[PDB]
Amino acid sequence: DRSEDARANAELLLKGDEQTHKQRMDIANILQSQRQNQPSGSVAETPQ
Amino acid sequence: LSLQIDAAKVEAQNQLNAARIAEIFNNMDLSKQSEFREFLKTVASFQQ
Repeated sequence: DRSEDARANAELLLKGDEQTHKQRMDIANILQSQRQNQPSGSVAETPQ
Repeated sequence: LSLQIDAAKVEAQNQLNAARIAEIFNNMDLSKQSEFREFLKTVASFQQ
């Protein structure tokens, strides 16, 4: 149990590294589309 | 003569009892010693 629990600690740590990068990539594209929407919709109109 | 041979039989039983005590208690020490290996096996799993 404790051997597999030890392996599980490493997998939780790997998800910790992954979830940080997921927060960096997702937020970057939300903000990039948010700034570009306003000049685009100033030409005529567009939704985000 | 008859009292001497009766007391000799009783003395022989204390020798046979002493023979069992040395053997049986040795195995009883080893019973506890082998149990400590199982205790140490539990502690090593926790620290992992």
